[PDB]
Amino acid sequence: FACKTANGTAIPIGGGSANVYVNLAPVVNVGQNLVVDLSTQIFCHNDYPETITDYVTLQRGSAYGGVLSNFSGTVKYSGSSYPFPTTSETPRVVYNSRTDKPWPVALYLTPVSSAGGVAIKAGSLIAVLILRQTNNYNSDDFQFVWNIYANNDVVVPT
Ligand SMILES: CCCCO[C@H]1O[C@H](CO)[C@@H](O)[C@H](O)[C@@H]1O
Repeated sequence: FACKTANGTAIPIGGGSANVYVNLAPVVNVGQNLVVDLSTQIFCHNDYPETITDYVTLQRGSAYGGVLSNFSGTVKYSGSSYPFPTTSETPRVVYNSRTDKPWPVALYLTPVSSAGGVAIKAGSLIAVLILRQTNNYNSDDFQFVWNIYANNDVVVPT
């Protein structure tokens, strides 16, 4: 079991940590959602799917910078929505193919009020999302840590 991002960065068998830089809506009014769709950025596969089933969870989803201070909302994982920042481990998704498949995680965030200008700075840490992978085979329990950075400024206007 291993992962990679849309920019080609791999996290190998056994886990590790990678930086993901996300493009964001440049202007988000009060009353609008900012969506951070990591399902278009992070992909994984099962290396031996004929004999092993891999189980994958969002173990923890943490908010930083302007996302922690200027926004509020939820995380959708697979077919269900949860508080973000997270207060629990999600249920398991099955990976059962060697073709990379999306990690089905998206943040749906809304402005808590206008910041007066820049609500998320370009290059700032906005989230840390921990993917936990186990299986039905041995006692592997690996963490793939995704540090999410804003690629551009997000303004919540007055
Ligand atoms: C004998 C299995 C060696 C490869 O083990 C790896 O591949 C399998 C299948 O993806 C995973 O379940 C496991 O955690 C490792 O990432």
